[PDB]
Amino acid sequence: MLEDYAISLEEVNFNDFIVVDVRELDEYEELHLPNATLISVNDQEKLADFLSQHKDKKVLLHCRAGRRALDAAKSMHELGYTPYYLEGNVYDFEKYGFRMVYDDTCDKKN
Repeated sequence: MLEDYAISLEEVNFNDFIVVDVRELDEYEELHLPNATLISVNDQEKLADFLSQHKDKKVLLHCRAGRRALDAAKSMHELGYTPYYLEGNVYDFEKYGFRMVYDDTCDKKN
């Protein structure tokens, strides 16, 4: 099913989808996309909640590599949802042209 939902970084348009950061708090804080919602790959109740708010939407679960993108998305497809997922290095988004917010744990000032 979701093999077709496997969006690559060299074809992606993060602006076109509602993005979800499927990793961890620390991972999200060190860097993330300005349209990425923090949910962990283990947060099935929180991920399914976000998808249950409206099932009719286009959401992209992006991962630092792409495996947690797949992991989280399969589990959701098994709960009767159909989210997409991004396989591509989180650090490479900026050089592919997609701006990113580094250090949002509080603010990047001292």
